[PDB]
Amino acid sequence: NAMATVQQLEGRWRLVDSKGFDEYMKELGVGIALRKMGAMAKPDCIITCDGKNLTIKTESTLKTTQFSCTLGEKFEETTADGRKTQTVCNFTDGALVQHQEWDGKESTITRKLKDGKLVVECVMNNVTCTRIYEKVE
Ligand SMILES: CCCCC/C=C\C/C=C\CCCCCCCC(=O)O
Repeated sequence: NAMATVQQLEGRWRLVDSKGFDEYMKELGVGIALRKMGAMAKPDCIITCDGKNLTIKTESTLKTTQFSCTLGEKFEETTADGRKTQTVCNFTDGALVQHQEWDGKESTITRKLKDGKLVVECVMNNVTCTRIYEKVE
């Protein structure tokens, strides 16, 4: 994915498209009552990366979560759905890669810039979710 800077990902983004998010949440083990609220939301995403210090805010009018970390160093993340995972974030090959592990399970969220839009790609097992954000200018 070329030689992009992580700075190109920085800033405030807004969801404009989502496909397969409900299927992905299912694979995580999220309850219907929760999946309904999750898929219904039009969240913002605020990404800030100072050198290797990464912070991602996931914000909706009802619920807001965030994580902060150092690229390359594992940390305990509390996800929005309530999972406690061992997560490492890396900016590899021009893409922000968030790898999660918990209870013997695995999931990877990959964020890249493409055609000016933030392309978020969530993967667990055979399930792939693709969510598109655009810059809030
Ligand atoms: C009342 C609203 C409550 C909504 C929150 C509840 C459920 C959240 C659902 C599961 C979170 C899955 C984490 C993956 C997020 C990546 C999506 C993205 O980065 O684009």
